[PDB]
Amino acid sequence: SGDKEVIAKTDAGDVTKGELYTNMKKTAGASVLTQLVQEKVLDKKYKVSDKEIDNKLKEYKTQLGDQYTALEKQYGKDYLKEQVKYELLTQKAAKDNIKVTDADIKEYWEGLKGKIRASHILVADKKTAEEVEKKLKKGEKFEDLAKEYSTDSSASKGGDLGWFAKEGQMDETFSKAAFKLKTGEVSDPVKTQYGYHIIKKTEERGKYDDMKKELKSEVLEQKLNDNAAVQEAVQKVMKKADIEVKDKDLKDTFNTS
Amino acid sequence: GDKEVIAKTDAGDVTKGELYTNMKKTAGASVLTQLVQEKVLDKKYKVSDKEIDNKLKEYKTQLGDQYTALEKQYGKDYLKEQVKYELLTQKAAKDNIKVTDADIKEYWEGLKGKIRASHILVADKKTAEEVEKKLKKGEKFEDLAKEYSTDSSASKGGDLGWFAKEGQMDETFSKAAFKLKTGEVSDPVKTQYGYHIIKKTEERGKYDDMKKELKSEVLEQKLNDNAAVQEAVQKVMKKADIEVKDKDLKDTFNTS
Repeated sequence: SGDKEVIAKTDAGDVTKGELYTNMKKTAGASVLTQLVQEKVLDKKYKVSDKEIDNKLKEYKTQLGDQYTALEKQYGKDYLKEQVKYELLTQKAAKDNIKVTDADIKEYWEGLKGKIRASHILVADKKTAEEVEKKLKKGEKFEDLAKEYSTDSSASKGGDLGWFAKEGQMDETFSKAAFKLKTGEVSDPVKTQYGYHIIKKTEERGKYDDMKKELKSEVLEQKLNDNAAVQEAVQKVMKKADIEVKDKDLKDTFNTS
Repeated sequence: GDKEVIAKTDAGDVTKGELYTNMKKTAGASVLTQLVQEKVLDKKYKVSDKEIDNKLKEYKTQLGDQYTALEKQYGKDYLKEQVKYELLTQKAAKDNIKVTDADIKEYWEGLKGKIRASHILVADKKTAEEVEKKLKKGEKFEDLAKEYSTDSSASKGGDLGWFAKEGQMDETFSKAAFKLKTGEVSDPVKTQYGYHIIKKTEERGKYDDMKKELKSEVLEQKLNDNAAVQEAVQKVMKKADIEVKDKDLKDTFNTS
């Protein structure tokens, strides 16, 4: 049969398709069956267009530059699209099925205490920083310049660092300087271990009820980057579907979760 | 054949062929690599059922109760098979890993300020005081470790190998431990794991006196590094003729 197809020839004996299939199944059968079934069920429920696919694909090339071409050559252009489509589907499933309570929001608000949000631009030389300082004053936007100049991972994100307190969660040279700032204010070059920083304090923390709706959006984005929370959501969709595994070895793949 | 239905769904079925295809993209290279290696190595090296059982027993103990779960999911035969594969990769790596003098001097430089110690761990302090009293009669520490110790180190005579002051087992343990001299054995140390009797076996001496002894230690270190093992295994693979006929998996052995 087709299982007799020789995958690899060796002087110590051949590896057949059947051998490959059997051992793959003990190893990866459950996880791949899971993905296959979920992308089928979700693709029928939620709808994802190539418009949507390319957008999250773009975010992936930037985050993963140069190494990208190796994956594109190794796996293929279509297979990557498929993986992206799967993520977008599981994301859509999670948005419809995840619910953040007000306990979660007030819980997020408290924990934002004594915290501030800020962006930064990381560079090597003090003259490079003054180059950027001048481009700012001329009117260029901070987010744009961070993408052009910043060495840090936040460079794609327009330099955003999210929330952080003064105590820890950062270098004391940076955070002291950041916390010294006023809201909306941009700093002068700040020398640190990593280099020179231009910091922009984005917002102070204050009040709940005023701040409620933005924090809800933040809580949700946070639950969307926890894959356990996503799969917890996706699995609800999978139960409501009638999945029947006919292969005994992989039964119970979806039965309980 | 490949049109066999693995899973039925309201959104369409998953076939064997589809499943075969999508596993191949994720896990094909890695599983093909093991299949080829277990064929080639089994042709060269031979593993006895006793060696397999010995490692099988060690895994039962290390994973108490968690073993019988894996035994249920996979089966005894598959487990022995994986154990046989491990033993094969070990034998090949033993023969092919080469420890350089740079490997050893870097290892020696890493023992700077470290100590070697054995311990006997027990649950209750009444048990600890029984062992202390037997020691003074002249009984061997390693023997008493084998008899009383609850820790996995009981088989090595209680040996914990080298460690720094940064509490690797426990900060209460390492503090009590560094307080000792070579040959000195301590009294019971209460911790989360139980009561410990610690005996410091070594200080870091000269490189020349330690050189030959350290070589075996370095090798044992590289045997617990899978990168070092697979690199050595691949030296054995060099002497064999692997020809992958599958288009998608052509570059599986063509390492950079």
